[PDB]
Amino acid sequence: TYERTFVKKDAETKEVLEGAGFKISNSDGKFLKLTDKDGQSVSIGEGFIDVLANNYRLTWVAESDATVFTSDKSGKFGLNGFADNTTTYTAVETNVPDGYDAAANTDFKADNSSSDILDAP
Ligand SMILES: [Yb+3]
Ligand SMILES: [Yb+3]
Ligand SMILES: [Yb+3]
Ligand SMILES: [Yb+3]
Repeated sequence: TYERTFVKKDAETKEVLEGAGFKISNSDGKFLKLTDKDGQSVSIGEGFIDVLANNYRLTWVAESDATVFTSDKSGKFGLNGFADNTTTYTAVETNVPDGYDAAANTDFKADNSSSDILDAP
């Protein structure tokens, strides 16, 4: 399996940003949802989510039911536990902190890498 990590930052100052929320979309216009091993919804918090340690499952669902991932105190968020490292996904900023405009969508692959996402004030 594979992971991906993002760091949310202010475009001008490069300071990290807490509280920016994202959904993740695939080519079929479906969005990522985390469940426990019994298929139940799980309450997740800010930051990187260790899917493996917690024995969660990744599923693809409609936008309204998707899991929202949120940058933490150090701007980090993301997860591990992807099956495929060759599929294009897109991080979509659904929850924008006051003071900022949404970042443009970010295409990515689960390639165990980490990249910045920038929000203009
Ligand atoms: Yb907490
Ligand atoms: Yb603006
Ligand atoms: Yb794109
Ligand atoms: Yb950076």
